[PDB]
Amino acid sequence: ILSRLDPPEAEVQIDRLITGRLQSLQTYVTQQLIRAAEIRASANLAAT
Amino acid sequence: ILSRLDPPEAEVQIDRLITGRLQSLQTYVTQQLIRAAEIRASANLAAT
Amino acid sequence: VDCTMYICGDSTECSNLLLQYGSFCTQLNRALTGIAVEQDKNTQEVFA
Amino acid sequence: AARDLICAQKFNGLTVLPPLLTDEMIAQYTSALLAGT
Amino acid sequence: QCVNLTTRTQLPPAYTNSFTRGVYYPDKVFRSSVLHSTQDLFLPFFSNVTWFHAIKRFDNPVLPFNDGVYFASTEKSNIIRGWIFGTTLDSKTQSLLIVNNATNVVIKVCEFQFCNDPFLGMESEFRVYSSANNCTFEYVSQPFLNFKNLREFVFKNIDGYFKIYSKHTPIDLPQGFSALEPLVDLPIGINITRFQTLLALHRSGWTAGAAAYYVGYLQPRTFLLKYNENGTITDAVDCALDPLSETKCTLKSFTVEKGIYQTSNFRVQPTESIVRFPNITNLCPFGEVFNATRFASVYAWNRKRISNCVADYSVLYNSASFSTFKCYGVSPTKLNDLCFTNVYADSFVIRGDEVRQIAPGQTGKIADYNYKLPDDFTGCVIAWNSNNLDSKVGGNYNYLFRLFRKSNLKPFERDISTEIYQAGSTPCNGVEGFNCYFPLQSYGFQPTNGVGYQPYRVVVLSFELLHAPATVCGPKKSTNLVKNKCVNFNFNGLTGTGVLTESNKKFLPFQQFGRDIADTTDAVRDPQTLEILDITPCSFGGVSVITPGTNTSNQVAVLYQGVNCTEVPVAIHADQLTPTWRVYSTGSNVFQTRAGCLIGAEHVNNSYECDIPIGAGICASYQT
Amino acid sequence: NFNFNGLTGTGVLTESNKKFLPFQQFGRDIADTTDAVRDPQTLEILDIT
Repeated sequence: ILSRLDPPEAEVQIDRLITGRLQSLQTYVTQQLIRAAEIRASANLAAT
Repeated sequence: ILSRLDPPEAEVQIDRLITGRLQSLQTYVTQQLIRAAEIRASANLAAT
Repeated sequence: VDCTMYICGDSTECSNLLLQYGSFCTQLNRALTGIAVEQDKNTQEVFA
Repeated sequence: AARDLICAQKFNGLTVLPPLLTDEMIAQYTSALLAGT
Repeated sequence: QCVNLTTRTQLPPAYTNSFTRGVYYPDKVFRSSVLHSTQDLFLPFFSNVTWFHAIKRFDNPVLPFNDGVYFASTEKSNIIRGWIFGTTLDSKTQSLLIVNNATNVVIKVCEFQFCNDPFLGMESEFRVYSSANNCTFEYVSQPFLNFKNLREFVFKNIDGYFKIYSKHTPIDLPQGFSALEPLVDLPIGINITRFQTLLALHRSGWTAGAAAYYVGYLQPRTFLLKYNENGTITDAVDCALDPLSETKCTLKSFTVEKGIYQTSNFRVQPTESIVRFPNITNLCPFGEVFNATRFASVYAWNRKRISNCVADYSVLYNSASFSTFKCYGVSPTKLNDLCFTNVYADSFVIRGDEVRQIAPGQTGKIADYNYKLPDDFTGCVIAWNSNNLDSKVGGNYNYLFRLFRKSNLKPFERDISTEIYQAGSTPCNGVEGFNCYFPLQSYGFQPTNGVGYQPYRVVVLSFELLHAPATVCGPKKSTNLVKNKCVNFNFNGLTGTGVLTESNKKFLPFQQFGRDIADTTDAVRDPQTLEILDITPCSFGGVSVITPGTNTSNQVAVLYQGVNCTEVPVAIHADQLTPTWRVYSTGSNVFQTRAGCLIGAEHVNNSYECDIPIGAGICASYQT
Repeated sequence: NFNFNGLTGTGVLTESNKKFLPFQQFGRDIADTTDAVRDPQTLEILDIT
């Protein structure tokens, strides 16, 4: 893309790629948080 | 909009509409997960 | 939820444009499956 | 006569599934527990 | 010299259950202990494949090359030398001659001049094509040359190349797995739609041997492949054969544990379409313009503004010939769908000699003096002679001609000047005299006047495009409606899909649409007859698969969801977005449940513990 | 950093002993990335990391 297309247009597609990666790792972080919460509940039960 | 004008910018409109609707779907899904977790906790308490 | 027909009805032209987004529907489907099975799991453990 | 909310939300990509256990069986379980106790 | 024979026998297409043949490496990538998925043109498994027998007897038929040929040849003694491919295999077009020589092949895409049969007195008596022509692309290289040889060749012509994925595999068909490799890539890049296999026949009249061959084709299919510790393919799985294969493809595994799984969705896939539209009322008169007993004068042509009707251009090409619609900005057939405020139609009469004078940027007596046309005019013109009517016998001194003016004129205006023209240095004072002239003269038509001076009524249908709803656009048609069926509809511009039934709702006289709480259409008032109908789109649902462990058995049970299977597609060829695996109903114990209904399992009056939950107080198990 | 026939990459190069077939050009891994290349001047199979 850099060797065939100008940065005047690269930034749009790389920007959509960024935001796609950001919602990817963002829902990733969200599900990680949910799993961490449920794991913490399980650990508390085990401690009791 | 499919029968008014040219594909090159009709496709722009289609792209933007797709983005908006997918974002809304994501929001609804996240809300559902949160409510499900809370209901799960209440169910465990009731079982005990 | 039926993701494709939700996002753009039956317009076959749109379905071509949805391929360029990667796997963006299976995650939602599997999350919904998980919550659905969790509901029945909860009822069974609380009553049986 | 009119369309129910079930079919209404159906015809836009949303479906509602039925549960596994039924009210008769739930009542049977409750009655069994009460008799036992 | 090209020879004749009368030895042939035929056979309807014999079939075998093609087990596991038709696989090839799709790329040049190396993988190990990795499972991959692909999707391209492929030969389906367990498909009916034709057997052709050639053995006096002689068989060189012409056969199609739709996509590609899966060629299996159990042959010996080299009864075949080479082959040919092309588009028509005749003289006029280009064709390919890929003849595998005794130690070579020759290729050439070029013009030929064919007989029906090639041979030599092995072809240098080059009666493949009985006359020599030029050729372009040629290639010479090293020779690429109980049944024990299995010549498997796949012919592919895409991306402008000749993908001969050639595998000289040394061997009905053996129940096993064997892939095949590419061998040569040549960029020819022409159509090539038909081919004929060519053979090598040697004499003992003439003599031929015994051989057998088969024909196959490829379709776009999704496939699953398996690789061992090395880069050798071991097994493959089709993803469109059976629900078990679909489950394997979805789960991305070769073994499936006991359970219930979801594969895909289902809809009705509607048929045909309906275009209900209202009636047509308002008409405007063209007979008054095209049939006036006394036409408008050359100077006082009438500019008529058109509206408050319909534009029935359908009846506008229904006139006898001679219609000079050298029109601008629109096609005639298209005309009926355009809309304008003011169609300023102009009507005058001009002698037929100079019909071409009135046009954008045209010269002539009336074109530079009487009527000069805009260079940006968009509209059509209809002309016709009125030699029979517009000229009277006893001397037509009633009608009049005009021939002169002072200067040039703007586009689109009416000129009725009849005044004296000042010609020379002497003044005129408005009377004929010293360098003075009065232009007007009459027809004085007797039936004798010639073709050029015979009338040709020219009507300039000036569709001046401006901004109005323009009642006068064009007539609209309609069809008949069919009820209780999956139908695409368009109600006066409101498009959609569904089924239509009756109702009891009471609309107000001035309501057309109807919306529910969910903000969507539910009822429509049909225009032609003022009734009320209820719109219900076509049903749909998901698909679930019930199966025991793979290590146990192979039978499966299939569930539909939320559909009354009084309505399940009994199917003709395709009315089911489930991938068309309908099963016979009576013997398979079709049973209506509250979760759709099931096909493939029977019901008993016994009762046991639950093994596989299906739903709504039902279970299933593999027993007995 | 290298560029084999337009294929860019970076890492330590070493001899790799996977039984490449003649029609096989280069190697890929499970994560869908380049792993092994052949020199189009001496024709030797190599490893990348």
